[PDB]
Amino acid sequence: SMLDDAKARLRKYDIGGKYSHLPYNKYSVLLPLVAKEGKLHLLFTVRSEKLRRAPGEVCFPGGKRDPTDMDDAATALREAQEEVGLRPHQVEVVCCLVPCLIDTDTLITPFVGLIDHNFQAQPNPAEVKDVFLVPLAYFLHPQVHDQINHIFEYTNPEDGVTYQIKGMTANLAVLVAFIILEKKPT
Ligand SMILES: O=C(Cc1ccccc1)Nc1ccon1
Repeated sequence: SMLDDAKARLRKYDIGGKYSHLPYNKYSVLLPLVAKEGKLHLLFTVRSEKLRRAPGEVCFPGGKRDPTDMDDAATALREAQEEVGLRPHQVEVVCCLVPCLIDTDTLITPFVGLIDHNFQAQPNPAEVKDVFLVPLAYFLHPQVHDQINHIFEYTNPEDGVTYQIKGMTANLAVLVAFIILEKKPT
């Protein structure tokens, strides 16, 4: 099936806990996969305008590890619950992808999660201005704008709203799209 095929592809790229004990300032992100209308989508947040760093930017749910977290996956799930109301029973964490090194002292670990079809986002307005879906196949043929570095513009056909996706967020979306959709029969 579509979902069994996606999980099987994703498991081949799982690094597991290999880099998780290293002495960095630690953050985790959740790459949330949603199945609608017979296709896979990624769920994104728009950060509240009130926030100190990167107000109004498109991001994945996530944040800083705290002492309560049993592991890096737990960080991603705690932050996702706080930000968009995603409960643990509504997500299956399938794997841990390549971590992102930044600032010389910081390691950001991404986890891909399959999201339950009965989940409905409840944006917490102190942290998140908006939540939206992009079809995973978009990241194979994105509408690119050069700012000089590459920015994706996605327009939601439901309402005509345009979102800008860039940086680590755009990079990870492309990675997930390649892993799941490369070399598939029609
Ligand atoms: O902050 C994140 C993810 C993140 C954290 C740290 C480093 C890179 C990415 N997601 C949010 C926060 C509010 O709305 N979305």
